[PDB]
Amino acid sequence: NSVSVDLPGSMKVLVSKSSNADGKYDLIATVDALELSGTSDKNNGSGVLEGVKADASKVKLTISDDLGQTTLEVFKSDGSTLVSKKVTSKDKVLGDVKFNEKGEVSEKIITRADGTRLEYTGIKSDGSGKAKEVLKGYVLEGTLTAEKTTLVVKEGTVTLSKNISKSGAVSVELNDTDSSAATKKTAAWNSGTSTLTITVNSKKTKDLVFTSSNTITVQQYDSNGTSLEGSAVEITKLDEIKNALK
Repeated sequence: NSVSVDLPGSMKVLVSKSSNADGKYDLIATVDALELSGTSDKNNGSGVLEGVKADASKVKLTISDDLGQTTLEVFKSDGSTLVSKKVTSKDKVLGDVKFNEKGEVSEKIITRADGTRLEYTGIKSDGSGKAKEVLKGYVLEGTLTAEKTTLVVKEGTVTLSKNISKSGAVSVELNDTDSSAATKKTAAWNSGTSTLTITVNSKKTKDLVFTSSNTITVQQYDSNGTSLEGSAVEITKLDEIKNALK
């Protein structure tokens, strides 16, 4: 009979134990009560399965040859224009995409392997939109363009801008409208260490590290302004980021 194969994206497919006369394997899957079926020229669970929703929407599940990626698509009833696409890649990152009534990308939610998210909404034909980053304990809000995602935190006269380029590189900057030389914050970004160093009155006050684990840490400098003291503290709420900008 059949063998179960575990799939990325919380799905299972049943593959026939032997091939048919064309050398092909039968595939069966049930995705949220919808039965999908297909035929594959591989034996491991990869290939294409199809079904039809009760509202006549077409559904297709594509499993990459190495079982590393799954793509679950919903189309309009003639199967020609996309409604939604959910892609789990081999790093277990999830891409959740909605399309407008003409099947152009309208909304995209990226769920990282650690569960943090980038939520892109109201996406227009120039790739611009609204953006939100959902971190552990807090949320950052901003905009999207074809060039970058910019998430903004404001505290007093200080604006902190976290940039995620179209390819995923992070840069951070700080602007302060304060004109007093004694209290105005300025800042320098070190991309190599993903660290923003804040300075007040020609002395370093703190390092903000934007880590590869999608967290922010804050570490203070000593009263001189030249060396770090203590240890970095992980931000766990938006208030703590704001406090670092005071």
